[PDB]
Amino acid sequence: MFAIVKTGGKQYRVEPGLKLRVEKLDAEPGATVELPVLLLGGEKTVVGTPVVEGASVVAEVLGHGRGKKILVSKFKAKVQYRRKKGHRQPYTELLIKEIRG
Amino acid sequence: MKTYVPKQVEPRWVLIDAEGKTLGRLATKIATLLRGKHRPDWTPNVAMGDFVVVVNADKIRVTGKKLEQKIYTRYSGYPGGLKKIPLEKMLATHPERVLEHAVKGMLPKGPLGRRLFKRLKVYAGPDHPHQAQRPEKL
Amino acid sequence: PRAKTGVVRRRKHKKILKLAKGYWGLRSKSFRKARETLFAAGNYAYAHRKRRKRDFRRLWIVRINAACRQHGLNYSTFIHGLKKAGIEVDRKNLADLAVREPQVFAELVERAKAAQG
Amino acid sequence: RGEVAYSGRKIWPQKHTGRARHGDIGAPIFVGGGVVFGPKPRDYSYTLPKKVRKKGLAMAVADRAREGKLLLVEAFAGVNGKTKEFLAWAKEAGLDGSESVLLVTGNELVRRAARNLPWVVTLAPEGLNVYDIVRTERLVMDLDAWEVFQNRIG
Amino acid sequence: AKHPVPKKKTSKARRDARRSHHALTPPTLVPCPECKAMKPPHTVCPECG
Amino acid sequence: MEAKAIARYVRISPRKVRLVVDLIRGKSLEEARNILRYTNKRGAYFVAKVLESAAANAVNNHDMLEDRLYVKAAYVDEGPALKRVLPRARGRADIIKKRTSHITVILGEKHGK
Amino acid sequence: MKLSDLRPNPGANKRRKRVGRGPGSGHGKTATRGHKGQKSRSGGLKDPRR
RNA sequence: CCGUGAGGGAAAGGUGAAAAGAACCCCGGGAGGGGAGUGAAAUAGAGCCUGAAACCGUGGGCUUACAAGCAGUCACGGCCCCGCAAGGGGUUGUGGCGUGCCUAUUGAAGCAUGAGCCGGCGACUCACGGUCGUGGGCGAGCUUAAGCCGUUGAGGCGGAGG
RNA sequence: GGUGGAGCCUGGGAGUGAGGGCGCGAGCGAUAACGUCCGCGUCCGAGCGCGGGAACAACCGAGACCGCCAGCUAAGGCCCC
RNA sequence: GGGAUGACCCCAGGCGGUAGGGGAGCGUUCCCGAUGCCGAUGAAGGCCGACCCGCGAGGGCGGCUGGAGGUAAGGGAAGUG
Ligand SMILES: [Mg+2]
Ligand SMILES: [Mg+2]
Ligand SMILES: [Mg+2]
Ligand SMILES: [Mg+2]
Ligand SMILES: [Mg+2]
Ligand SMILES: [Mg+2]
Ligand SMILES: [Mg+2]
Ligand SMILES: [Mg+2]
Ligand SMILES: [Mg+2]
Ligand SMILES: [Mg+2]
Ligand SMILES: [Mg+2]
Ligand SMILES: [Mg+2]
Ligand SMILES: [Mg+2]
Ligand SMILES: [Mg+2]
Ligand SMILES: [Mg+2]
Ligand SMILES: [Mg+2]
Ligand SMILES: [Mg+2]
Ligand SMILES: [Mg+2]
Ligand SMILES: [Mg+2]
Ligand SMILES: [Mg+2]
Ligand SMILES: [Mg+2]
Ligand SMILES: [Mg+2]
Ligand SMILES: [Mg+2]
Ligand SMILES: [Mg+2]
Ligand SMILES: [Mg+2]
Ligand SMILES: [Mg+2]
Ligand SMILES: [Mg+2]
Ligand SMILES: [Mg+2]
Ligand SMILES: [Mg+2]
Ligand SMILES: [Mg+2]
Ligand SMILES: [Mg+2]
Ligand SMILES: [Mg+2]
Ligand SMILES: [Mg+2]
Ligand SMILES: [Mg+2]
Ligand SMILES: [Mg+2]
Ligand SMILES: [Mg+2]
Ligand SMILES: [Mg+2]
Ligand SMILES: [Mg+2]
Ligand SMILES: [Mg+2]
Ligand SMILES: [Mg+2]
Ligand SMILES: [Mg+2]
Ligand SMILES: [Mg+2]
Ligand SMILES: [Mg+2]
Ligand SMILES: [Mg+2]
Ligand SMILES: [Mg+2]
Ligand SMILES: [Mg+2]
Ligand SMILES: [Mg+2]
Ligand SMILES: [Mg+2]
Ligand SMILES: [Mg+2]
Ligand SMILES: [Mg+2]
Ligand SMILES: [Mg+2]
Ligand SMILES: [Mg+2]
Ligand SMILES: [Mg+2]
Ligand SMILES: [Mg+2]
Ligand SMILES: [Mg+2]
Ligand SMILES: [Mg+2]
Ligand SMILES: [Mg+2]
Ligand SMILES: [Mg+2]
Ligand SMILES: [Mg+2]
Ligand SMILES: [Mg+2]
Ligand SMILES: [Mg+2]
Ligand SMILES: [Mg+2]
Ligand SMILES: [Mg+2]
Ligand SMILES: [Mg+2]
Ligand SMILES: [Mg+2]
Ligand SMILES: [Mg+2]
Ligand SMILES: [Mg+2]
Ligand SMILES: [Mg+2]
Ligand SMILES: [Mg+2]
Ligand SMILES: [Mg+2]
Ligand SMILES: [Mg+2]
Ligand SMILES: [Mg+2]
Ligand SMILES: [Mg+2]
Ligand SMILES: [Mg+2]
Ligand SMILES: [Mg+2]
Ligand SMILES: [Mg+2]
Ligand SMILES: [Mg+2]
Ligand SMILES: [Mg+2]
Repeated sequence: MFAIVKTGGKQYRVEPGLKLRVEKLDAEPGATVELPVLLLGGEKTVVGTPVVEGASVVAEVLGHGRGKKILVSKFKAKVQYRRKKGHRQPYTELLIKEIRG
Repeated sequence: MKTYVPKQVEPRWVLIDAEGKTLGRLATKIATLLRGKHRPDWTPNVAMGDFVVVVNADKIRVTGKKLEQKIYTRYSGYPGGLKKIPLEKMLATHPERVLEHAVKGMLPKGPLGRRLFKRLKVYAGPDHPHQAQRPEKL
Repeated sequence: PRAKTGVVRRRKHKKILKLAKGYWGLRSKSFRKARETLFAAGNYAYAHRKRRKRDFRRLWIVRINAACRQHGLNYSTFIHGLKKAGIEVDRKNLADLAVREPQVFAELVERAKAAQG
Repeated sequence: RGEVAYSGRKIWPQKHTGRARHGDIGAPIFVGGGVVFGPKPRDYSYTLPKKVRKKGLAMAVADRAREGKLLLVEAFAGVNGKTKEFLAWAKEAGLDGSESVLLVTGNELVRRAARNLPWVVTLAPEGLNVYDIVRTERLVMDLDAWEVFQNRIG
Repeated sequence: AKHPVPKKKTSKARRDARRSHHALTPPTLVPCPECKAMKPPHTVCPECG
Repeated sequence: MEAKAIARYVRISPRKVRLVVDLIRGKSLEEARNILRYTNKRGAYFVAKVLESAAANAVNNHDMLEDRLYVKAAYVDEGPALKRVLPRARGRADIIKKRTSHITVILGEKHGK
Repeated sequence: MKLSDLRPNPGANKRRKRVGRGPGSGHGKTATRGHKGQKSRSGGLKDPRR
């Protein structure tokens, strides 16, 4: 019994009781946001249109994050050109509780 | 959400007749089956393939003048070492091999590409080794 | 007052060889071959990140194009089902549908085989 | 490379030796050769505008005054300098020596009393300088000094 | 003839691979039919020939 | 319990001697003894002297019972090399390294319940 | 005023263009002399005011 | 030490608080080591403080004999380790992708220069003038040089001059 | 009309003063040259960073701040590699 | 814009780059801070780290080694990478 939901510009397949790492968003931890956006019910025939309406999935912000740092580097030969920049991409963690029609 | 990847699958066999199929026309699919690019679980590195068997290999047919005009070429190492074999000569010498070649060329290159071609067993005329299942596409 | 090199050059050179662990031959054992090796890995990893995104989509597609070729159609046409069929929802990411949840997929074929047609 | 002990001789012929190319060995590129652009004796003195030195003296006192840290005194009586005697007059004057003091007086014997205290620095009044004011928490002068401090400035 | 010279330094890999044949073979010995000790065949035992 | 003996500063080139060392690693003392006698290398002598000093060391100081021991570990390291000038044609003058070994034999007792 | 809080104004001991030194400062390698010929050379040019 | 000579001309410092510098015993011709002993410490044992890197070796885990390569990178998997866990570290099988660094050039992987590797040494300074800017001081003015007085690293005076 | 990493003025600091390919217009050449010399554009230079052109500075596509296992397209493609 | 006078939050735009210009920082040796403070319950230096802070140069922290030094905030000066 699953869903298909949209956040941060991606689709993810969510379940009751699923810790899902998602693009950072505005909430203080512990708050709840139904994301009024839901694309697919997992009991089938509810599918379609951008979003099957009235539905939503209730999930709770477990707190925000910064992922393992990416060292992203640029080198250009014979031009004496190098650049280093460190990057860790912010995220928020979620627990997917309830599928609401 | 991480993409699904298959654990070790059931190595399903297949059967093809070839008689009166064209060649590169017939070959195209033999590749896609060897690959297993037709299975929803398709994976580039693993080779979840089919094991494709072909019979009546003498009996493939092709258009144009190709039976006379089309030449096969083999370098050895040595000066004057290029050998040139016209299609028809091949057919009466080692039939198949022509299909074997058409497919091997259509398979990828590398260690895995080399494995898949092992998984194509091509026989001349009817019959074959009788082990597995083999549903027949025509 | 003079400031001779002392400890600076050793430390810098170490920063780098640490990054180079695992590399073949001198490329892991020598500050020059380490540094040269790294630049390479640097531009690669970057570029291969862009290319990872490309890499996956092409996998997704083959899988789809294969699976609805059991249900008898083009990938090419399939997507023009959903363009019009409003089922503009996606995918192509999911594709676990095609594998894991087939009749969910099949239903999506149907919603797609009738689109303004 | 000019002043280093070695000879002026060309170390190698300069072609066909298959080696690199070289002059005398006082060359800075050689271990043990000359130093490039390193230090020579030099004079770091300059001249501050005298008006700036007046002002700074004023300002720096004033700041000690504005903190209440300044104290004038008449005459001591912790004189005939022995630092036993000083440490009394000082205690009576509310100087714990929890705060570093600068003591300015023209009295030889008072000066030489204090010198040895870990928290006291000491000067004649002509010796007055903003550096010594600022390192020290409290400033203390007698009037013989304070006068000339004024007759200094103006 | 001019003067061949190695063009690259041999990697530690290619020299150690060279040496893959250099190991010795322990000498071949029989128990001496007179004395207790070990000896090489078709030879006079260093103790009591 | 194990016992070892090291000969330091042997004037021998490690590559040369490391060779016979590999010939005894792991063998019981009785054969290693037999192996070096009938092995033909200048290195065979030297390795034997260390081998023995380690057996001696074992049974005396370490109370280890001479008939139960084998060669547990053995290895040779490269001690400081001796540089001499080698006069060469056309005034040339090379330098040969007369090299130096640190031989280590380590003995242990065969489990031998 | 303590010796700690003394310090100069935000202009005032500007300090200082030295390179020289790395890529990344800019002023690497050629050290702003820019490749070239006589001007790049050590005693460089000929007195441009004339 | 090199040069007939004038002359050239180096390398090379550190046990420990104290020699208490390892009696004696064992292997050995010696060297060397193993015990014992000394010491707070002996991988501080005289080839002696710290003891980096290239370099050489022993042991262990992963890997490798139908594959092709600037040696990396991106993905999945396998075996090994660390953590309750989701997770992390090692390794590399296959798959995608991929023309070393510097320098000089219109143009270089370039079959164009330089570099065997590692460590240390190695190149935009300083004086006096100048010209812009900037932080402050004083402003129809500004400012002293030599020198003279005085000083726990004390500052003042000095108006020639500019 | 046009608010633009536009314009003008005074000043401080430069680097450059070997260019090259392509298109169009001419000259020299042979209605030769990856030839040479000017003009107007362009790109490489410095975008040997990305996509296409098998591979390839300068031809087609497009001006790469960083991340994503999301979407639409450009050139060029949709039998298999 | 908001009136905090900024250092903070929202909005919107730019951010390929060689010669070269401008701008902020990091690190090294030394001086004032210092008759102070850290330190044998372990200085500097060395070896690991999958940990925290920083865009980065860097800084932290932990463990092992090492055995007598080190030296804040804030400034000054150079034989400074
Ligand atoms: Mg390149
Ligand atoms: Mg270039
Ligand atoms: Mg230096
Ligand atoms: Mg894209
Ligand atoms: Mg001289
Ligand atoms: Mg001399
Ligand atoms: Mg001389
Ligand atoms: Mg001289
Ligand atoms: Mg001369
Ligand atoms: Mg040479
Ligand atoms: Mg010398
Ligand atoms: Mg000198
Ligand atoms: Mg000859
Ligand atoms: Mg020959
Ligand atoms: Mg000879
Ligand atoms: Mg001679
Ligand atoms: Mg040699
Ligand atoms: Mg620059
Ligand atoms: Mg600049
Ligand atoms: Mg310049
Ligand atoms: Mg140059
Ligand atoms: Mg030029
Ligand atoms: Mg000149
Ligand atoms: Mg002589
Ligand atoms: Mg001593
Ligand atoms: Mg002895
Ligand atoms: Mg003791
Ligand atoms: Mg010992
Ligand atoms: Mg130690
Ligand atoms: Mg020690
Ligand atoms: Mg030594
Ligand atoms: Mg000491
Ligand atoms: Mg030592
Ligand atoms: Mg080492
Ligand atoms: Mg090994
Ligand atoms: Mg084969
Ligand atoms: Mg194999
Ligand atoms: Mg690969
Ligand atoms: Mg070069
Ligand atoms: Mg050149
Ligand atoms: Mg040239
Ligand atoms: Mg040229
Ligand atoms: Mg080259
Ligand atoms: Mg080459
Ligand atoms: Mg040249
Ligand atoms: Mg060069
Ligand atoms: Mg060469
Ligand atoms: Mg050489
Ligand atoms: Mg170096
Ligand atoms: Mg000047
Ligand atoms: Mg100036
Ligand atoms: Mg000025
Ligand atoms: Mg002014
Ligand atoms: Mg005046
Ligand atoms: Mg402009
Ligand atoms: Mg200008
Ligand atoms: Mg010109
Ligand atoms: Mg021109
Ligand atoms: Mg045209
Ligand atoms: Mg032309
Ligand atoms: Mg031309
Ligand atoms: Mg042009
Ligand atoms: Mg250029
Ligand atoms: Mg451009
Ligand atoms: Mg290229
Ligand atoms: Mg291409
Ligand atoms: Mg291509
Ligand atoms: Mg391009
Ligand atoms: Mg194509
Ligand atoms: Mg922005
Ligand atoms: Mg941009
Ligand atoms: Mg930029
Ligand atoms: Mg010093
Ligand atoms: Mg304490
Ligand atoms: Mg220090
Ligand atoms: Mg430490
Ligand atoms: Mg300790
Ligand atoms: Mg220097």
